[PDB]
Amino acid sequence: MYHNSSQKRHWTFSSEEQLARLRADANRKFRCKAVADPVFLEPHEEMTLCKYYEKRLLEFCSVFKPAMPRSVVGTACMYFKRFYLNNSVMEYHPRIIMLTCAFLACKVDEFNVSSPQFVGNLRPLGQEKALEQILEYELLLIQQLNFHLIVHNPYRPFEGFLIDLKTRYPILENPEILRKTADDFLNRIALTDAYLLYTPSQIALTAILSSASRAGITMESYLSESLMLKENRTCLSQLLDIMKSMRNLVKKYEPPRSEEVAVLKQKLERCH
Amino acid sequence: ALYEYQPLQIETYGPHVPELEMLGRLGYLNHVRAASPQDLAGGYTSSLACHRALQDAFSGLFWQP
Amino acid sequence: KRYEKLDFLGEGQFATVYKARDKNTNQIVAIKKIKKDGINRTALREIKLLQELSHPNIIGLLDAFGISLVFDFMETNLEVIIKDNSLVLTPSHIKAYMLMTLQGLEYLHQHWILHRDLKPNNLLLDENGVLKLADFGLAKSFGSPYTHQVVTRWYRAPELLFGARMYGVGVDMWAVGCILAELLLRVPFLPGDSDLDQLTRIFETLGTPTEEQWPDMCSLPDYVTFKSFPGIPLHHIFSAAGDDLLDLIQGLFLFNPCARITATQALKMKYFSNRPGPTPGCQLPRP
Ligand SMILES: Nc1ncnc2c1ncn2[C@@H]1O[C@H](COP(=O)(O)OP(=O)(O)OP(O)(O)=S)[C@@H](O)[C@H]1O
Ligand SMILES: [Mg+2]
Repeated sequence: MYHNSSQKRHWTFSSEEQLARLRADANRKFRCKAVADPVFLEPHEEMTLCKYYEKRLLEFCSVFKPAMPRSVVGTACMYFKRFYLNNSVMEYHPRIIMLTCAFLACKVDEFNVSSPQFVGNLRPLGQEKALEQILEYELLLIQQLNFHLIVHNPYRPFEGFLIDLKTRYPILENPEILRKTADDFLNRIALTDAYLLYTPSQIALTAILSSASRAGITMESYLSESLMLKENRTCLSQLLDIMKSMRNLVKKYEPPRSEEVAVLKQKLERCH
Repeated sequence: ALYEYQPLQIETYGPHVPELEMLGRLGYLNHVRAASPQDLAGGYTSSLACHRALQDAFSGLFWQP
Repeated sequence: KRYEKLDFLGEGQFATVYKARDKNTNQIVAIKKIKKDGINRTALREIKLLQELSHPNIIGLLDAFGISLVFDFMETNLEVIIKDNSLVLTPSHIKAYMLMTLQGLEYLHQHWILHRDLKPNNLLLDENGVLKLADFGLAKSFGSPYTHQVVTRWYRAPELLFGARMYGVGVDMWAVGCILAELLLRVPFLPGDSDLDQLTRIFETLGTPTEEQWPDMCSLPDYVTFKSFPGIPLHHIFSAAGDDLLDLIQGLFLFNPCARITATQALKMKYFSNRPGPTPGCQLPRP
């Protein structure tokens, strides 16, 4: 369960400054190791490349056959983010790392698929070389996660909140209409670093109430009355602050641009 | 030296979740898919899935790093 | 590394186990050397499940690296005690073993995980007498809307033998009952040579259930009609067992998986609260 999992104890961080400091430390450590010059990359360029390759991992999981369950994709993305918290894209190429993350996520989430199908999903000699690289980097990826493999996703909390709304929120006539926009906002949240700062239940509730707001339906009574937060207004204020911070985090997200990404790919290929 | 049962105390940092046997009375099961007789034969009920979904929905909702 | 190899403990189909000592805390532990697929899926399952669990009656994964899995060192297992003849198993000892097993299983089921490999040699004992579940290489998380060939055949529940795909905690609970039987008779309860033979011995010992005892029995894909037996009443099976113990055994052996008692309900029975209480772990018998 999340409330005593390793994700809550070790991979949920106080603020974005912690993540920026960790990434800067990783880049500085790689630079110090390499020194003992414009070839190196700045931390923000590393962030842009990481966003681009997380997008590539998303499309790879979307194309994958047999169809990948959503939990596998979420676990793989979480693995990518966790790995590149403490590691530089210059030491390890994200192109191999994302495939290794998908491989390890399929193994962990009990999506039993043999290696030949996995490589066949890749667009034969290149497939064999990619498989060999995944074999080489699997144990490294496991070590960089500190042997913390269970990833708690917000999809099941989303379903549980939908059930609770269907049961004890009659004034909202049909919670099913709060599904498309809620899922889209959940994806947008997944694009940001909210997975390393907030609990899956908080993310799910934020998506649900964002979808409600887009539809014009206010559900402050659901938190106050149905969720029994009238007993503690401080907890309600904390939850509202967390949700507002999540919405602002989604608002300020900057998608990578094609030209900047192409220049960064050239630079990174030079580093390799 | 007699034994006395005491329930497990695990802080979940979230709203209270109704008991498994109470789910049918409260009306949750009307919004979860019914268990097939094949599933019921092996001991799987829709109440288990509903309880798991509610527990994950309410887990850690009131916790901050 | 951090551990000095002290002794060779045993072998396995998936790994080899060594008794070692770490010098940072100078403590005795057990290292499990894992022997185009990649990292072994059983070892990955054990790693992913034992890191999320922490309970006194569940084996602790102290450390792992590259792959060797470091666990706490356990002197013996319940099978060694059972198969021993010098040791006598008083009812207090059986109560203590059952209590520790059920506490560990209650914690495990609370986190929506089925052990699925419960048997006496998978219940490890330490020097202080603490019993811990181990061998989490077949464990899995349940409750989400599964192969039927799980659990050792002597400890497999009838629904699994009838090829049930979806199940719950009952597949563990039935095994506990068998373990309890093994603690009373000092011999396996249902030693069948095959799935059909195991079902036959089950229905000989307990009787052939009807739709009253199992409403949807015939819906299981691997269900075939068996001969009718009356089944030996439980009190002749276990001559030296009080009525509360008979009640617990009957609860653990109900044919209906839903009606079969859970770990929590089993712990709440009068058997565990009646006199005499469980023997303290510090004085449990040692082989
Ligand atoms: N934490 C431990 N401390 C001490 N001994 C252990 C520990 N874990 C396992 N062992 C022992 O070391 C050996 C482990 O072998 P296992 O692989 O776990 O059992 P196995 O039945 O031989 O394997 P199978 O047939 O593939 S299920 C046995 O002698 C166990 O009692
Ligand atoms: Mg074993």
